[PDB]
Amino acid sequence: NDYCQHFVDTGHRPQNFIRDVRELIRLKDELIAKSNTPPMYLQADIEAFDIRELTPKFDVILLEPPLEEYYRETKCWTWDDIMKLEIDEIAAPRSFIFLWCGSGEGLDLGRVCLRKWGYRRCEDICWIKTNKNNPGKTKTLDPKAVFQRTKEHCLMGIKGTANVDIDLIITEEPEIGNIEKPVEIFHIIEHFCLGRRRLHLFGRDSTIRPGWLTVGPTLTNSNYNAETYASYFSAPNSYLTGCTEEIE
Amino acid sequence: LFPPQWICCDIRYLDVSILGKFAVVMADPPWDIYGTLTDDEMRRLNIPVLQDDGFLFLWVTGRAMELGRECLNLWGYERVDEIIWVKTNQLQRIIGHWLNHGKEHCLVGVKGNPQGFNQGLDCDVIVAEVRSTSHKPDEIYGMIERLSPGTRKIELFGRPHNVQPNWITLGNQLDGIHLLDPDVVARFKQRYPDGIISK
Ligand SMILES: CC1(C)CCN(Cc2ccc(NCC3(O)CCN(c4cc(NCc5ccccc5)ncn4)CC3)cn2)CC1
Repeated sequence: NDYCQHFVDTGHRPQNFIRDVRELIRLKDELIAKSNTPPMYLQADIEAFDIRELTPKFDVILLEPPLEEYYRETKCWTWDDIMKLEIDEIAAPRSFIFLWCGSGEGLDLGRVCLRKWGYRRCEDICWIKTNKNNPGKTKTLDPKAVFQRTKEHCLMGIKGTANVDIDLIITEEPEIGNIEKPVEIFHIIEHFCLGRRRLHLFGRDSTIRPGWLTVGPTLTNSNYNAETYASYFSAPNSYLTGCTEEIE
Repeated sequence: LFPPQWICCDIRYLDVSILGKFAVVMADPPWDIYGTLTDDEMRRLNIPVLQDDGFLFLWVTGRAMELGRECLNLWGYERVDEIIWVKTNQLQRIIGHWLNHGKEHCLVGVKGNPQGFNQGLDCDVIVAEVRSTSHKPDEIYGMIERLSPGTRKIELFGRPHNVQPNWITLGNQLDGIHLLDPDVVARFKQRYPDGIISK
């Protein structure tokens, strides 16, 4: 079966036909839940905001700038803006980054960004969108596109010195104007057990999550306090992965 | 000449100027990440003479995700798409020190201003069964044929199973030289009158 030919024939994307899309080890999810800090969040206009106000330095940064391409039929950030963020100024010397790059020029400029901030790309996580509910909805293509674009990439980067998860996320394509990314990206990130200082830049009220500091222009409320936040990670809690028992 | 054609050769040393121009180039290089090519060898490949206007398909893995983008730009292409092949077994279930890998990547570059291609007929995800080791999915040839039907194509680092109609395949494990296009045959004998490919 050639699912590419079938897509040409019917408009059903090939990913519509991936299935499941005998062991469990989710004492880790429970350990992550026990270690998680209270959710913290700050309304802040990131273009106008000195990023260095965010302390201490972060172990994980999830960066989700609102690209124009997300608003097909709908303040966007360009890769010019994104590349000028001072992300190295707030990343811990050993730390990870997860950058949603879309499906166009971001696959290149997002790599420039990672290198500019001092990361090496170590994984390429593809969000593959099915159209099971809408086989008959043609895509309005980017002028440079050769193919219909049915996925987004979230690049993972590491700086400083497998497991359970795969480098694919498969969900149905969201409704028009819905910019949200699959929450499964948080599970992948948290399953790495990378440390407990987790920052989500350009998050929203709808993405606030225990174990995370969310910073973004559209948040309606803030509870961020730098001294309070730093106190979650002061001794004896400095080095924890977020995947180990709390210390008595 | 439409039927499959191929040249057993060392792609580092063949004079590709004898092959003419192609609507599509595809390469699945043995990146230095077996009989591989160093990064400098890849950069030096004479890809620019192969096309005036058209597309290049470049398979990449690991750090070749970045090196392949470097080569693509060095040879004069802009990357305008990225196909991923989700690897399945026969029952459509999915088969790198941080995540298990469910896919392979193929960069799509453009050179010049291609005219008369059928852009947007296929989508950028392939779902297909793994065959042998390092064997790319045959679905890519059908996607390329629908994109650019009837045109001349060239594959670099192909194996015998890769030979296809409308394609000229190059690789050092191919069986001899099999050329049917009269223009290529003429230029090949002029350039290689004794049938040997050396420096
Ligand atoms: C889609 C994927 C899963 C497919 C696999 N890819 C990685 C990959 C690509 C290719 C191969 N193998 C195929 C070849 O064997 C073909 C012929 N071939 C050469 C080489 C040469 N010059 C150098 C040279 C010559 C002699 C001695 C030393 C160096 N010139 C001409 N043909 C070497 C490669 C295996 N894996 C991942 C994605």
